[PDB]
Amino acid sequence: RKMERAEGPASVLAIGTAVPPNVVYQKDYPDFYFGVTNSNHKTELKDKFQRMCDKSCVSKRHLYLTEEILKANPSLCAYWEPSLDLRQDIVVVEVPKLGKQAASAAIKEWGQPKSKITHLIFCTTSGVDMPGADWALAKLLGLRSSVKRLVLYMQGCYGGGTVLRIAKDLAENNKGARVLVVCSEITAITFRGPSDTHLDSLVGQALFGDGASALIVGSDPVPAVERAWFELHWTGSDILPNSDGAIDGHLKEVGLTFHLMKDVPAIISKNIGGILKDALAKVFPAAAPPPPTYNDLFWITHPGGPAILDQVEDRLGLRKDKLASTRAVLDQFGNMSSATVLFIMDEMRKRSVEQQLGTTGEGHEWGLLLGFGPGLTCETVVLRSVPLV
Amino acid sequence: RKMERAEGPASVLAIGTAVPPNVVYQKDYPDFYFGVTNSNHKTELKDKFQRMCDKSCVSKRHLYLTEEILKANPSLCAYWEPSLDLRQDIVVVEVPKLGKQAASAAIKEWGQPKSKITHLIFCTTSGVDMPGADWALAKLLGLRSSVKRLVLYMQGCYGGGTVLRIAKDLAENNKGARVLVVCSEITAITFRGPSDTHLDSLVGQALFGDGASALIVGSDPVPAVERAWFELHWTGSDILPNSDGAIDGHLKEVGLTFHLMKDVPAIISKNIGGILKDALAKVFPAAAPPPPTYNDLFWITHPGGPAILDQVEDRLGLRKDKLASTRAVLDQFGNMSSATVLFIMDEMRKRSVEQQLGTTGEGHEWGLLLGFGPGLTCETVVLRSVPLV
Repeated sequence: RKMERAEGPASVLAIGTAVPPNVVYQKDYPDFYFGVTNSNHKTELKDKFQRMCDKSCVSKRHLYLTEEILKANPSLCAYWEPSLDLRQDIVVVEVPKLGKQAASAAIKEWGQPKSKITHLIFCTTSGVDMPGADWALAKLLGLRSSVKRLVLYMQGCYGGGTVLRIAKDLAENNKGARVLVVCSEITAITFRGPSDTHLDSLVGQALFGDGASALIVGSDPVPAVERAWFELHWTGSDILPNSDGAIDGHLKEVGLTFHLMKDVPAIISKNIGGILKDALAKVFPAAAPPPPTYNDLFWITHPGGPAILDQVEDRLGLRKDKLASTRAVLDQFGNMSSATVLFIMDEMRKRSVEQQLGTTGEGHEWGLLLGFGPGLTCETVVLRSVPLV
Repeated sequence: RKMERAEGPASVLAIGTAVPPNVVYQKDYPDFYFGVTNSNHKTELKDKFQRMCDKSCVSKRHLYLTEEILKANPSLCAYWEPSLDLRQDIVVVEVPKLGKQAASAAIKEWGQPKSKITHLIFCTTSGVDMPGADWALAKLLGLRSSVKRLVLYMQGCYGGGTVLRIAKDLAENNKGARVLVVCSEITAITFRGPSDTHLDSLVGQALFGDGASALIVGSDPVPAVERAWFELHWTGSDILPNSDGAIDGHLKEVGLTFHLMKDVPAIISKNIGGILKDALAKVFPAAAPPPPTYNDLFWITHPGGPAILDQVEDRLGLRKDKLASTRAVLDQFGNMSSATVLFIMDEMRKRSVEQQLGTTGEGHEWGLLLGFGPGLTCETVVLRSVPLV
């Protein structure tokens, strides 16, 4: 082997997060949104949106777009006005910048010099460019010029699973590799005024927030030097049946536009049990210990919306505390697309340390990270926690 | 290890290619281009473009865009008219379709049923969508719903190296994995009328062609069942010094636009020697056989333009036959962005079989695949050929 491979499982060695400083509380969002888009006269539409926010299970969100920025760029406040060039000019700069803030936090926690990063995966649904956000982030951080980069554009809400799926193989197949994984999402690419033609875009206006998360992933952590928090053990991807057109997203001259053509919560909740039962059977094969029960796993579930969480919890019979870490991130940050599951991973390990639980996964040994997005694609990662003190 | 890994080097087990049926001969292109864009009056500009075509070392190209299609969509023939939505509507369909033709050829050669494909990498610089070209191709082929997909968008001309870099780790770290790798490029995303404001776009009009290439990549080929053609042994990526802005590409409301701000052939040729010397020192370390000389390697070099090839050949002292396979593909297909190096790989193995040479790499054991693109990024892959009969 001309490139030596690693031995142990790919492991999360650090996690950083970053959000835009400007907060909008959900109780204020209907007035803010319909006010800044000159849409207060659309009284019926505004009451529909109010109900959406009331049921969103989102208390606040961090948003790059401020009233000041929107007032300065009225094509963003319009509905269906040509705006892509303006949106790109924003997010091609701001997405790597936010990712840099998260990456610097992860690197500081990790403790090694930044030149030990050998690989970079940058995932975003906000903007595209050449060179890409991966190159821009490498420049902002001053990574080695020979860092092996990969940019994952237009991924959508399953991308947090995808980056782990890829980072697993990069770390395990390359001795000494240390992979910087960044997911950065900024809703300036999709923000638009309200319309009763496109009630789909209203859902996103209630749920989507901004944020970036960064990991250091590597195999064979140096004893007493690096610290593993979660291990990546099994990965799977599935296109769910009868889901054509469930979630479409098009990059148009008016920006990024989303379309929901099917009952996404019903498709996810109806199919997830068989996916997880299969995954757990592969990880714990009979020939031998049986799979843990769902209530004895920890759960890092992409919170696409509250209905997905409610219907998954109901269909699988999950105890009401299993999705608590997931719901906490949804409540405080909204749906941050691909970045969200890494925020939940951070929330979970932090709660576990603070409450002196016996593992980084809320006291459980094994766990599941799930991403859902266009496809309809389900990304499944089986994780192992690490024991605490 | 909950997912068993493979043992041997990631190997190319099959290669397919596909091009649009419509051919434009370079001798005809100046009249065709300036005629279809209502630009024959721009006499000085047309003579500049004629000289570019005369020096291009491209004899013909395959192009999706025909006179009939251009006549039906005049915004494509204009210069700097809003056109992105139209271009996307085309390439979001035609890029996966062309990739399907190449993938079916590779699968037929491979000989295994298509459901043995476990992973898919789809690389394109032409269009973006959600779900992406990877999903569309999986649908067109009828791959397994659980195929592990990755879409590499807005890569540019280094992408043929990138896909091998990634496919190497997917194949080697997953026992039984068989990776379908597709690069598909269609210039409808960048085609625009001529302007003396943007002489950069004229270069692309002389050189860029359409095409798709597909590989099956896997470790541990089944003896007497699967056939290895090349082995992937070492990979490297470098951002070349003093190359900021050398190649920029922006997805705008007028489509994809390229900008060349530095002497790309000089930057590549001045830096490539140190990159290759380092790579070969890593593959053949002293502690032991010395690296082959450049003339005893086979060369699969992205032909970004004839000046890159001429200056690399001159600076490295390459014998004039070393780049023959590379120049043959440039001559017959033009620069097909990320797909081009896989066409060259196919041309080289086919010539080697036809001429009864002793290896798939023109009789040489070791070789180099080089991609160059925005960054300025250089992707280096050290390859081993396979002995023939």
